Amino acid sequence: INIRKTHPLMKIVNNAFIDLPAPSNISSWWNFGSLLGICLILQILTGLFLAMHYTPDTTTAFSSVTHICRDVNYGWIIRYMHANGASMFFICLFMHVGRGLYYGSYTFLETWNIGVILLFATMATAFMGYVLPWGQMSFWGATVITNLLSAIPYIGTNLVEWIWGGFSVDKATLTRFFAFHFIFPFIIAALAMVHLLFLHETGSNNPTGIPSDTDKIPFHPYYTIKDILGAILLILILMLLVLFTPDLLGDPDNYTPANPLNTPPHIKPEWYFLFAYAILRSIPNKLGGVLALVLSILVLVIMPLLHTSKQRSMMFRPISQCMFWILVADLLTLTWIGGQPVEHPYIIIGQLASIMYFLIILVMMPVASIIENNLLKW
Amino acid sequence: GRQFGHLTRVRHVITYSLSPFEQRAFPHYFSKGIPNVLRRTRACILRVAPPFVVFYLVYTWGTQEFEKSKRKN
Amino acid sequence: LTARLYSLLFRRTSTFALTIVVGALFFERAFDQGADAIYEHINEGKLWKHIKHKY
Amino acid sequence: KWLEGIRKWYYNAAGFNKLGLMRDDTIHENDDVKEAIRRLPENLYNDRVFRIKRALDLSMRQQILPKEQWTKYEEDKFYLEPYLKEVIRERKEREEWTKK
Amino acid sequence: KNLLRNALVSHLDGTTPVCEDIGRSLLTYGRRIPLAEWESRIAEVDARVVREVCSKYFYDQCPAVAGFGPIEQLPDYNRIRSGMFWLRF
Ligand code: HEM
Ligand code: HEM
Repeated sequence: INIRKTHPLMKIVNNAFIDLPAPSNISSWWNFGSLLGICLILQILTGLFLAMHYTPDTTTAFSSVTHICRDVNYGWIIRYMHANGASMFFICLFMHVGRGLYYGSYTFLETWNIGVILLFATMATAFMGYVLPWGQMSFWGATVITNLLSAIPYIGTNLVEWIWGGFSVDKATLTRFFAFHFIFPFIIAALAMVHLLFLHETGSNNPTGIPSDTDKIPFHPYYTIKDILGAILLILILMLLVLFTPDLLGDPDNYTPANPLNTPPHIKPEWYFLFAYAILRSIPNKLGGVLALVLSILVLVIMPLLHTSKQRSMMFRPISQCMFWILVADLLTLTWIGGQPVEHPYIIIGQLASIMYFLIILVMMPVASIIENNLLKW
Repeated sequence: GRQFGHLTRVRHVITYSLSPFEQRAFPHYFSKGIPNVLRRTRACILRVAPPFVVFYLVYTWGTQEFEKSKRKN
Repeated sequence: LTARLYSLLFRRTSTFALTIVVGALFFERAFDQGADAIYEHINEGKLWKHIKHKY
Repeated sequence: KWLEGIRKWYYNAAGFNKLGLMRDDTIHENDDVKEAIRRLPENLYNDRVFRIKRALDLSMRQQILPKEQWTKYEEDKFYLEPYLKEVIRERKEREEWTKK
Repeated sequence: KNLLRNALVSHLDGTTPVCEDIGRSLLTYGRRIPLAEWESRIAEVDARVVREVCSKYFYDQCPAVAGFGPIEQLPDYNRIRSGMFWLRF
């Protein structure tokens, strides 16, 4: 008959990419999955070229990055693609999660949990990458987050002595970070395949939340050409960002050699960790702060178990919709408070914003949910 | 999850569709699409604004408070 | 007039791919010269070919 | 009471009246609601799937039906409530027989 | 060509189908075609005319589809179109 239905590989490709019944409803908010996948393999490619021109010796790491950006041909476009492709990678990650929450697709248990494990892996991978250039900000942020791992009594002290390689961030810490940054995106790719497997086993979602089992359409050539359109859009965004002002996001302070004595006063990591960093310093405890960081991502774990609305979506519950956009503005509030150092107005509104983060996602979604349950004669 | 065919049981439906070549790409694009996107704008921005305008005002107010701490000293 | 071009170079997909490759190198030539003329026009003066010609 | 006005304004601005969806149309489906959808007469099932298929088309093109075809709060035809009641009462019966 | 010969001959059986063919020929064609003219136009086509006519009428056109019944597993219309022309698949 055909190769496609009798060959053991094209059975899998036919059941993943071609005869996949897609819902005929999804807007551009659903494009971020394929964009995350393409950004992932593009990060693999640019990082692999970086790996062909890199020498992880701490005395010569800074000079090695310099020689990449100067004398290796096109090493500057490869490095800038890798860094700001990581930036757009986390942008598409946040739009993917915001899609999967606001359009109510978090009724699925296991795909959501696999996504959260993916979140852990990508956050650690991006931090190891950000440590790798061995600049000032890299070195001191590495020391900060290593000490936050040391915050646990009785369980983690030898764990941090173990990941030190010695007294502090020595050269051995740098080679450990190079190896884990250099392997962990493949674990990310495998868990992304399992993410995709549970989704293609259960089925997709749609904007309304109504099960779309009456209007399935094939995946090709509708969403293939749609995601290629999304790819060209993402490529023009990333190439504008790396060909007009490539220092639009990255730190100016991270371009010095790692002076191991300074700690310049405007210390912060890159913007994507800063709201996760903002929950820390706006809570007056060491151990309470590091546990609150961990409980932030564990709140992202918990959230399917607090759904008590008898709808699937938030397209039709406008009060819960207002509360969710309040949570959006609170996220970008925490981002900007992470973007500024500790001052007294910033202390006030930082405690304000972090308490409002936890109180909205832990508590306010079931309250507005039971309001919407009662309010429609149910 | 699986392929087509074994999903639902629907009688009583007749669907009309036209070839893509016979139809134009943009039949009345700007003359309809701009009232459509203004309508989608009008149907959402009162649900969108009361987080963001409050965020911008709190941003300017905390900005003024920090600056005012750095105006006298 | 579009139908005559469809009749010529859009039917057999092998010759179709070959002629859009021919047009692709055509576009390479025209596009590099267009980019060079435009970028030199917006940077008349402060480019090394001018100063090197004066050296 | 004014709370009737609350519910009336809310149904007026709650989205699914504009697409032509009644109260029984945006239900989340655990296994109880799947039992309830199975336990239905044929023509009402057909009206439900035709409203759903039109709603999927409208939410695809992001186009909304005219004022003549919205459903008003005066005419909220709800039919899925007794079957949902019976399945919930049977699940509570099974819970009682396991915790008896 | 052989099936066309034998089927047209057995189509010209009896008197009622033949005279039906007579009436339908004298309306449209203006005439009744002799069977020798049929056989001559049969022999006046080899594989070249066949592949030219299939090039004109089948190859990369815009069909019309009528589906009736359990037709959910029918592919959508763009699958029919992107299967209508070969890039040798
Ligand atoms: C497995 C393929 C990858 C390899 C081989 C790789 C390799 C490298 C290398 C050698 C560096 C140091 C060069 C530099 O810092 O400019 C680096 C930096 C970095 N990588 Fe990767 N990387 C890979 C994938 C990723 C992925 C998937 C991400 C996450 C999106 C990522 C995020 C980063 C970040 C944030 C930096 C820091 C950029 C900087 O601070 O200069 N990398 N990577
Ligand atoms: C590691 C990065 C990730 C990648 C590469 C990824 C990839 C994908 C892909 C390819 C899809 C299928 C296409 C689509 O979006 O419909 C998908 C769907 C989905 N992902 Fe992810 N994902 C990632 C992270 C996450 C995270 C962190 C979550 C949240 C826990 C998540 C939750 C979902 C959900 C709920 C869907 C289904 C949504 C629907 O039915 O429309 N993903 N993902």
